[PDB]
Amino acid sequence: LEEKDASDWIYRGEGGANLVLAYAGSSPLFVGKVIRIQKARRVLTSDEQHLWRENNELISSPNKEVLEQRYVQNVIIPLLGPKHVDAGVRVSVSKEFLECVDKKVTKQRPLWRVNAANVDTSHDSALILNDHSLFDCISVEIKPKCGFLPTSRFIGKENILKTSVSRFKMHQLLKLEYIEISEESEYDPLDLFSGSKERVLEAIKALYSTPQNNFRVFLNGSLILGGSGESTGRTSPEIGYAFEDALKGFIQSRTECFLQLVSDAVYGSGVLDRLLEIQKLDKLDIEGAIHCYYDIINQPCPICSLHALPLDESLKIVKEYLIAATAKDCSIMISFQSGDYVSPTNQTFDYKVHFIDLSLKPLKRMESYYKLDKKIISFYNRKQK
Ligand SMILES: O=P(O)(O)O[C@@H]1[C@@H](OP(=O)(O)O)[C@H](OP(=O)(O)O)[C@H](O)[C@H](OP(=O)(O)O)[C@H]1OP(=O)(O)O
Ligand SMILES: Nc1ncnc2c1ncn2[C@@H]1O[C@H](COP(=O)(O)OP(=O)(O)O)[C@@H](O)[C@H]1O
Ligand SMILES: [Mg+2]
Ligand SMILES: [Zn+2]
Repeated sequence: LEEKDASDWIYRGEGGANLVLAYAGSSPLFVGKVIRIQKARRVLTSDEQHLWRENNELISSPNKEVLEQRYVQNVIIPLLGPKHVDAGVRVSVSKEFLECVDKKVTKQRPLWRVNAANVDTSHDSALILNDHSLFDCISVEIKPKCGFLPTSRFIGKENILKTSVSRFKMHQLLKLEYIEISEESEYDPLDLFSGSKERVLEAIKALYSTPQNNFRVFLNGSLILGGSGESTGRTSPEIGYAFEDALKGFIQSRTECFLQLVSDAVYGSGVLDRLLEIQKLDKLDIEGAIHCYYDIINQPCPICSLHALPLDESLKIVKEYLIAATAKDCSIMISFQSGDYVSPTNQTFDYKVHFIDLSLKPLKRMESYYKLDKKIISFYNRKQK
């Protein structure tokens, strides 16, 4: 892949860690593909090698692309089944390709995403996945987050709100406080993962209203609702109307029909149940896991029973924490086009559900995970009153 192929890629979005471009070309090699490119903010550490030592191919990975590839394949797939997970094929890229591509997209990237990161033009590799906004095609991206309450004996007396109130809902307050969002989200993950149909519908309405970085809709691969590479403001009446109009033809009628159809899809695919069992791989909560983290790296625990545990035990706990970290921050894409089908307008739609962004979380991140958790609850406690 060379500098001149850069033209054949168009901006599609990004998260904290990767840039994503869809193919606008004619090449059979790349039709229906997106290209996923790692960013450098501004291979495995010794402790990681040991943590994930159970998979040897995984920890001998030469670069980060093959790393995520094997992670998903060897650690995640066995857990979520391969029907909705794609580990993505690896492709070679040149420096001038990434540089040029990076030059190209800056214009459509959000400002604070540009301040924080660019493309890591030092990588000689990049991941090619299937464009899930392509089966007319209406795809929907959901970022569910953690859909459960912690229950740990390791959550302090001073933190009696963490077993009652979702981490999402507490985080909304902090986000708002640092001018990262404009108004509190109506979305509640507990509704989405509730495994009740009525309550999934509730969550999907809630997502439509205040989408933030949790909800997005694409027509033939182009954003029609939701922020581009970022969070977006509440859906205003102008937004409502233009999204409504973007629907014509697809929903024979429209917005409420669409949300019902999304709700029925999610629910009847039970794709969120399996995801939830993985998230729940966080059996102790950070307030528990962090102690094990300090044993692992053989550092005296600054935070101070959990320490009386065998290394292998401590290791599996921090391992599964990170694995749940991954499930807690992945996303789901559901493709729609007129056993996996959905049905007033009398239409029946086919649909496909995929997992995206199953990224391996850096072990070092256990420290800032604890720092942030600490910050979330102490800000939520203060507020009540
Ligand atoms: O810590 P969280 O729960 O806020 O999750 C982060 C997400 O924030 P969110 O609350 O969804 O707005 C966050 O999303 P944004 O960057 O805020 O769009 C990232 O996806 C981040 O992962 P990473 O930086 O790409 O490795 C996420 O970090 P991890 O928890 O996966 O390490
Ligand atoms: N296979 C795919 N099909 C369609 N869109 C995708 C695909 N992979 C990524 N994207 C788009 O690009 C965005 C960034 O993807 P993601 O893998 O979440 O990046 P990050 O690792 O930075 O969080 C996603 O939110 C999604 O809309
Ligand atoms: Mg993601
Ligand atoms: Zn400790």
